Amino acid sequence: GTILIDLSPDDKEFQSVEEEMQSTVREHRDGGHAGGIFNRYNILKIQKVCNKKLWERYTHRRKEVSEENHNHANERMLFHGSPFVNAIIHKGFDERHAYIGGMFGAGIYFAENSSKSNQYVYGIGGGTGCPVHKDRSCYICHRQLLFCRVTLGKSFLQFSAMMAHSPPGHHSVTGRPSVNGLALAEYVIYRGEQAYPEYLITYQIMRPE
Ligand SMILES: CC(C)(C)c1ccc(-c2nc3ccccc3c(=O)[nH]2)cc1
Ligand SMILES: [Zn+2]
Repeated sequence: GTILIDLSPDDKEFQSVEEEMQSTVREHRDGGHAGGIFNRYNILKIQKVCNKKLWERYTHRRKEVSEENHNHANERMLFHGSPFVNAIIHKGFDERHAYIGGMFGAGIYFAENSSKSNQYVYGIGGGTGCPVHKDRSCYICHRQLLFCRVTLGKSFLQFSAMMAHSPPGHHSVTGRPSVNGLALAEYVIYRGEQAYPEYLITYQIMRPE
């Protein structure tokens, strides 16, 4: 049921998504081990992901959450990187896309920092890097990320020193780095229907000059 619609680079929509990508790159405490060494991306393509069934699944859950949270969906646009990006855009998020060993519990994780999600494109810890070169810092191979609509509802705030159920009375967890003041938040949901993979971004990381 999914169709992908290319956005033109001359479109404000493309430009806004690229700006959110580029402006949320940060340095990581692993010195680039997982995601590579880079300060910016080369954006190759941005596609809108259209699936009526997955969209209706998402809005039905958003409505349930919104009503449970006194008419506040607390909806965000957040990044998600995963080796299962192809499966997600076709079948939606589900328990197979959860990070069982994540710090904030076994759920599906999303990032405000695009570079945080970039660390998971090739798997946990960057896996073995790109298929072709086995390089986690590969500047040649094409990567893909999702920029997703995520319903947080009542979110449990967990400060961090950097499929399960939600904390009782909560629909998500907000993981907020308390040591690195330039690190943005990470968010966890425990139901696949609380996210919709709205944009598919194809890119390369760029070698710093
Ligand atoms: C275990 C699998 C391979 C299914 C998996 C594990 C973790 C992520 C994942 N971690 C994240 C952790 C924090 C913030 C964003 C992300 C993110 O963007 N992605 C994706 C897939
Ligand atoms: Zn490569």
